[PDB]
Amino acid sequence: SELDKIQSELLNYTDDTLPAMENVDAIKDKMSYWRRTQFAVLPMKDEAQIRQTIERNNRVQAEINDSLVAYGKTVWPGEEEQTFKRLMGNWNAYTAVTDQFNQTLLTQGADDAYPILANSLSTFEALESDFTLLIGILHQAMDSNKVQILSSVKTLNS
Ligand SMILES: NC(=[NH2+])NCCC[C@@H](N)C(=O)O
Repeated sequence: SELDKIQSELLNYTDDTLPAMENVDAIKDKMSYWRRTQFAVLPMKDEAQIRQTIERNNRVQAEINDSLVAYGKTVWPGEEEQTFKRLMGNWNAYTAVTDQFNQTLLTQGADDAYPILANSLSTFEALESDFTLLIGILHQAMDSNKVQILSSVKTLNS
């Protein structure tokens, strides 16, 4: 039925597309904040406050990771899954860098830790661009959903 088409298009939008977009957006926001806290721990002088912040940053990393893993269970085939797979590769790359940064910040200090982040921009930028492309895919899905919904309501003008 034309009316069930409206309901299903709406349900896909409200219960699949929007939660995807909200989730990826929130993960990107958290990742971006987490990234700045990695630089934020470098001017720090007290080694116990450095330790603390790295622990908190690692907690956020795992949250990001858990959210990514959960989000990857919802991805649709095609460009999104492909993009998400790439993102997970760059995420693992970046968390490998991050674990090296943390190990180096905890051991040698910010002077020797800062280059890990500074020289690994291509690793982080690739991660960022995967989020951007993923957000682009979901933005496209949202607008395509809205077009579908608006289209399916044409039956009510009959
Ligand atoms: N759920 C998810 N992670 N991806 C699919 C989101 C867009 C899909 N509902 C659509 O194209 O309508």
